[PDB]
Amino acid sequence: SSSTKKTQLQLEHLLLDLQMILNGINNYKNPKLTRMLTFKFYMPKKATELKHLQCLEEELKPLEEVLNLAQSDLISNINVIVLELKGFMCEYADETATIVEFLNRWITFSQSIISTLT
Ligand SMILES: Cc1ccc(C(=O)O)o1
Ligand SMILES: Cc1ccc(C(=O)O)o1
Repeated sequence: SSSTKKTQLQLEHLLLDLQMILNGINNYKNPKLTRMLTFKFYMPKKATELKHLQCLEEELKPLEEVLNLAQSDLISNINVIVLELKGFMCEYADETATIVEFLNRWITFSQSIISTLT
């Protein structure tokens, strides 16, 4: 179906856009990266369905704000995608995580859903 085809394509863009952010952070010099790792992200208790993307949506502004602060367009792609994919009350885990743990969680989420559509 057209909605299924669009969904798979959007998740693929989401996955790659998240990875591109992570790659960029991984390219920070060590002292800068060390400081970036002090920032905390809330994490989904459960993330197995598109509706769970609400847990990502609520952290997109913090994500983009810290990236901007880190430098003294990918987020815009992600914003549209997450909004449209999610179409519910988000449960968060008790413990927060670093930007690296946060991005890896949502990259893994994206691949998991993609693998149910291939
Ligand atoms: C990365 C990629 C190439 C083609 C597709 C797709 O069929 O969604 O995805
Ligand atoms: C991303 C983000 C928002 C707030 C924080 C923090 O105080 O660690 O980190």
